[PDB]
Amino acid sequence: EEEVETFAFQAEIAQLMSLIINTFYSNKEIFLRELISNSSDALDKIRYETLTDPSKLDSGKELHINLIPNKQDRTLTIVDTGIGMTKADLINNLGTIAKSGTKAFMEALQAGADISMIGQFGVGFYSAYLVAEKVTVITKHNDDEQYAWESSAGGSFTVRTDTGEPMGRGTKVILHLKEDQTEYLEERRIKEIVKKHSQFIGYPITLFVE
Amino acid sequence: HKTFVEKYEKQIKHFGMLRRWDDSQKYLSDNVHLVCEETANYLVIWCIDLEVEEKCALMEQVAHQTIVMQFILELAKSLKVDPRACFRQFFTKIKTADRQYMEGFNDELEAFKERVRGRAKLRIEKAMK
Repeated sequence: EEEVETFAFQAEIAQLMSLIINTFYSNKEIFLRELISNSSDALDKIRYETLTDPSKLDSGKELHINLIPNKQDRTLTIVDTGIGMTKADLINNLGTIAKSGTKAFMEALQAGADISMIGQFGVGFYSAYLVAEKVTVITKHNDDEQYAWESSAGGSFTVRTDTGEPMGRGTKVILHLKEDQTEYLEERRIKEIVKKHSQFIGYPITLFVE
Repeated sequence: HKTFVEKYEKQIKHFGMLRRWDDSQKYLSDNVHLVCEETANYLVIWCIDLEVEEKCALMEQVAHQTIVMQFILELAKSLKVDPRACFRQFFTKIKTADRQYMEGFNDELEAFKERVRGRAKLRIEKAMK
């Protein structure tokens, strides 16, 4: 038997998610920018740690983001060699911990904002819901084990101990893209978006098309 | 000054609804005409009104935009060069491993919000009693 725990999304997060999922926007590829930008953060963060403690490089000396589409499984996997998050980080940061940015973003929308600033308030993660249906995140932190974080909208998320192959270190996010949003599984589409918003990433990015 | 606000109000108001470093950096690059004192002034005025509306959630973010403008302007002024040419270095020193600069940035931010709260209470008290 596995250890699966279901937690509830904070009020504002649940509300915003419901809005992001039901509201039909135009600029949707923002989700890729948000994720990739957040991926560079994971890398930049591990560096500073390894500078003081080189022993954390045994988890993988490489520092690069990989984009792995899948037209067969209809999934968009994104991998970053950062230090990832712990079980506590996953549960706390992704769901429980309220973000003042989430609250303000909602107010900003009323004041007259845009979707291209969703990650501005710090809510630059759930933007994937604009194109996906169910989010799956697997990460391997140094001072922790391997865990799986998945949520299929609604207002709850599931955290359990990952059984899959060891990842070493890093963040691996597999997006369950919507059946009508397969366009992002296109190499030319992804490459276009990367050369568009992901050109300031000071870390090598590699797309692995089939 | 006055004609500036009545020409880019919608732009400035949209600027205060941000918070990321490189994100706002491009916003300032694309709208280099927004790096002015009036801009920072508007953000205060707006923040004070937001606090009264009990929109303390948005007030916290707008302040993270007011301090940015103030800091950039100060940074540029100290360098004795036009802010429009000295607005990207601020976002550079924010990644710098020197957290002292970042802390200095946070301290003013926290104090700014608290100073705002006092102003908002004085505004309502002057008409309440």
